[PDB]
Amino acid sequence: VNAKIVFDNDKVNADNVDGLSVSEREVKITKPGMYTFSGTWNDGQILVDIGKEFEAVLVLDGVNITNTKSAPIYIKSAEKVKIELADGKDNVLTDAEFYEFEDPQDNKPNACIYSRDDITIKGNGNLTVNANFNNGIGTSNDLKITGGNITVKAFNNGLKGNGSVTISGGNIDITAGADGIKVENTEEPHKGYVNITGGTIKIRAKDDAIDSVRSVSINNADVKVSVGGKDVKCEGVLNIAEGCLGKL
Ligand SMILES: [Gd]
Ligand SMILES: [Gd]
Ligand SMILES: [Gd]
Ligand SMILES: [Gd]
Ligand SMILES: [Gd]
Ligand SMILES: [Gd]
Ligand SMILES: [Gd]
Ligand SMILES: [Gd]
Ligand SMILES: [Gd]
Ligand SMILES: [Gd]
Ligand SMILES: [Gd]
Ligand SMILES: [Gd]
Repeated sequence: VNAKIVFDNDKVNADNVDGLSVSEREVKITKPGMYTFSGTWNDGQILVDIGKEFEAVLVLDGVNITNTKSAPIYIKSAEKVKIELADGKDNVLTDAEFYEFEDPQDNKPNACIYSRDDITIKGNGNLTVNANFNNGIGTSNDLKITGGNITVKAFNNGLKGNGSVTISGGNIDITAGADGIKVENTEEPHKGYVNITGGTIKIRAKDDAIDSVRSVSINNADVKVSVGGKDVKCEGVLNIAEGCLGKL
């Protein structure tokens, strides 16, 4: 699939394609493929539920999505979803201060962009994540950022990858009420790690800039921080190259 979706405040112009569904506050994707979004949506959620064997690309091509009850992007199931920031385009995602859970015992989603699965953010374009509820970009598996001009403002943690967080490129600017980057998988093999191999990263955080259980690696990157806690909190191993971690 290769679908185009355009929001104009309270109208949606979408291609008719397999598995795609547009409701009042929901664009639901259930088949693999590419989905390109643009325009302003006053109140909505992009919901991805395509199964653990399938992949999708969400191309943000100048979108401005607010959600008054939940996360603007919720990936319920995928093998992997890639988020692509279109060259020269301003993408803004704003979530609610308190999420409403239709099953009031659920606490997921809990991030402005939340994925139960692998997510990769890539591209030359711009992304601003206004995360009022909890975390900014969150996944129960591995978060990867390979590029983009990415600004996160988070009530809790900026980037949260339970499995891992990898940053190999991009211009990333994080403001967090707790940790800038947080990883917590104590369970799985070769998880619980933060790996920064490129890019420019600025972190202002009331607690730690990077908080990881098993490992933090930094090289060939420019990481500048301002923290209330520690620059790097990690009881595991630290492989940090000199001249990469500094103060903001
Ligand atoms: Gd309504
Ligand atoms: Gd696959
Ligand atoms: Gd598989
Ligand atoms: Gd509100
Ligand atoms: Gd460019
Ligand atoms: Gd309500
Ligand atoms: Gd549920
Ligand atoms: Gd329900
Ligand atoms: Gd998963
Ligand atoms: Gd690039
Ligand atoms: Gd993974
Ligand atoms: Gd922390």
